[PDB]
Amino acid sequence: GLECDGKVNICCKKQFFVSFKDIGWNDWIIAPSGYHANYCEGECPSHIAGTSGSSLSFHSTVINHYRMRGHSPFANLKSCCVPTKLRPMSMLYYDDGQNIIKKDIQNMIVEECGCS
Amino acid sequence: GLECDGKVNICCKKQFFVSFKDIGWNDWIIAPSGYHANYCEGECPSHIAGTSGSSLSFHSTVINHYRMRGHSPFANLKSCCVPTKLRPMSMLYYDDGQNIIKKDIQNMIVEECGCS
Amino acid sequence: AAAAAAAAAA
Amino acid sequence: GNCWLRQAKNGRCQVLYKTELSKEECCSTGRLSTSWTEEDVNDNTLFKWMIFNGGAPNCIPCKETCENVDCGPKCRMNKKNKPRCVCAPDCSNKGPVCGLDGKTYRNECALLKARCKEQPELEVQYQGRCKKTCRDVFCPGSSTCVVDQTNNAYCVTCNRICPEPSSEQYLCGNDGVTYSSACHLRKATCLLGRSIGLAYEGKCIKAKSCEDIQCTGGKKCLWDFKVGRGRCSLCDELCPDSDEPVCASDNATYASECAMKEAACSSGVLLEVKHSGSCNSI
Amino acid sequence: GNCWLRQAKNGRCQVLYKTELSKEECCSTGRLSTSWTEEDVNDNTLFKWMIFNGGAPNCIPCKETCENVDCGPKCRMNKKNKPRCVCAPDCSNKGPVCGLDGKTYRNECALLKARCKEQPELEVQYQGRCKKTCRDVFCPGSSTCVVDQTNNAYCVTCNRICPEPASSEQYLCGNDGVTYSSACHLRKATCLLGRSIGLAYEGKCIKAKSCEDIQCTGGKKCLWDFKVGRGRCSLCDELCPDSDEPVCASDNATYASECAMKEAACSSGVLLEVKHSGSCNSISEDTEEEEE
Repeated sequence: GLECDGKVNICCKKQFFVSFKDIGWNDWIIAPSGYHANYCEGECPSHIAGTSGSSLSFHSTVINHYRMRGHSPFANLKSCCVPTKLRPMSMLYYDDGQNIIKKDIQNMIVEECGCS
Repeated sequence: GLECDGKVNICCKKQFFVSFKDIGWNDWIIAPSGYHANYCEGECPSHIAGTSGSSLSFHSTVINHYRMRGHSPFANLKSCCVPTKLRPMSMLYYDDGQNIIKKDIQNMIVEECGCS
Repeated sequence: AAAAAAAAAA
Repeated sequence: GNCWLRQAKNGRCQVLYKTELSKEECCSTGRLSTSWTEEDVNDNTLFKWMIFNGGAPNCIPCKETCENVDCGPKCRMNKKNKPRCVCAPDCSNKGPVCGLDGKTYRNECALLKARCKEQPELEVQYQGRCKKTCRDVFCPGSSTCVVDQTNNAYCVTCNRICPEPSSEQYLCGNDGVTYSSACHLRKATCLLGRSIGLAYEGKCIKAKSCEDIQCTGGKKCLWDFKVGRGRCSLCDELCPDSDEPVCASDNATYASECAMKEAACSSGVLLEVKHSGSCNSI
Repeated sequence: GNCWLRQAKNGRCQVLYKTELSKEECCSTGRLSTSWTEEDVNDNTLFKWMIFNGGAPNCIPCKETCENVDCGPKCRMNKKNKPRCVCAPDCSNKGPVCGLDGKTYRNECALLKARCKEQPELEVQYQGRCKKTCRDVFCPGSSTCVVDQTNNAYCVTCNRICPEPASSEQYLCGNDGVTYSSACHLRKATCLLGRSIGLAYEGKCIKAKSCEDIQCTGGKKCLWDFKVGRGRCSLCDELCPDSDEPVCASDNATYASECAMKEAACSSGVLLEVKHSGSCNSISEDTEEEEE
């Protein structure tokens, strides 16, 4: 997990508020209006990608340990910083029938980011 | 959940196998001696976003209609394909105390990849 | 009394 | 030495990001939970540790006192003085209110205490214990009440930004009423403030039976002698297997939605959910 | 003209592909799960279909019958005549087995079957019910026997090429009381005693009368054991957050919560291990079986 506060420069999760207006689901979403979905961003370097704490850690480690010695289709696929935990969000909309439905969309937002 | 059975270029789980052997973890892991870890490779086009039967769709999708409509920032950030659900596997090796211990490396072998 | 417009699912 | 951001449940430093880095160096900042490694060992002794232990052994907790600590709304120490910044909702400025989640709260700080923990998308919605019927509600200034599928009250800003187009921007209200535009329905729905229903596609006609009623999307019309109208539903959906048992309009009990889709579908007619659980007179 | 990958448990089609493709050209392959949709829009509705729906409606499964289909290693028909791939490993060649995973299995076929159902790794490690200790267990080939923390014994292999280093200080001290040429040297001989001889301390093995006579690197704490009259260094800081209950004291005195059992030991610079779980009182016999 993380908190993208301060001059942090790693896979931290930067808070981010998305407006359904700004994307145009304005109309088919009832509320809630907008909301924070944030995301993952930061350099995914060395002695730190397996230290992430994230799910994707150990594996990521057992991977780099390859491109470290530029091996197979690997030396040229960079560990990019992604999401590794997302809780769902309950909202309100018109199903395909135009009725009014409250459901909780899964992994609609990001709890933790990780290196990969 | 998407095994790269061929003809494929979009994000699939290219499953393959590592041996602690060539890695040198060889030296403190009694058994096994390498295990099938899967990686993934594959492009991340927009059609295939909402689509992707995985978690990162909604978010990935919602992030899309940014660099989608050429919205400012993200740009720089490229959307990747990564492992989205991983399982753990039991391990047997020495510790610092140099004793033999049976563990399960929680969260070790990837088996569902996904675009981001 | 009231009503109850049909539904999608649950 | 080395610098970390989190101490695990069990101790052990985790989340390293500055190696080769003395303590008072990595300890100066006010962002708490920041702990310390005292030893340099960049080799995978480090990797090792995440396995052998929650992580890095001989962790060092920067503050054990809300000294120069920092945290968006405040600090409190307690227990094994493990100062954890928590929730300073800041009160003053009345009510026993409802929640945008649907859940009720004895009051607002009540809620502000919660919006602190997990959902910052957690709103208010309106004053007063939460309701399952538009019976009530002033709705903050300008925000029509409406009701969920579970038959529950919510307040909202109807969106009035979208009238006219189109070949068939043009659809049929489950209340009759030919609406001109998909979003237009949404509008009168909202204005009415309750699910109306897309009876089906295209302009409405008086017919007396489903045959007559076309239907694309491969949906399958069904009728309802209630108001006497047709309905272009979707029956291509299955389930044979969460769950729930309900009892329906006609005077019967069932299983899931799943349960009586083809109830209506496979058979004839449209049905509505009398209520959840069973209902009967012995 | 709309071709899909997987068929929801709900039925809705899911996981896309290409488009403007007919049923037949799409369903031209031998793949099991592949399905197709005649309807089409080109976005959203699709996606939208993720929200409200499981997947997509009107989802005609390419292959409704184990016919003309194909899998890795068989096809069988699910209750609902639902064609699915299944395990088949040839059988007909022994007794119930303790898999590498360290779980006892019904038989080889049972596990081979569960092999391709999940863990393409997993394979018989030795025959019989995963057994408690190397007493009466038969390892295959060069594979020797060993034990863990818990005990449940295993069959694995020990490397013999143990190249010795050149340096006055890359040595280690046996918990047994011997000094060892290196790690691999220790590691190695650990394997052969078939048991964990723990690490005592980094020094060449010296016979101090007491802890202060022991240096103690990595910043661990010494703890003496009067049972063998040698001390050793275990780290602490290992913090018991949350809860735990079991465990019975080795100092003839009931204990509660394992992590704790250590506490005292560390706090008391004296050793402590574990007898019969939960809580105890009496004895049983002196000495142990061994480990840290």
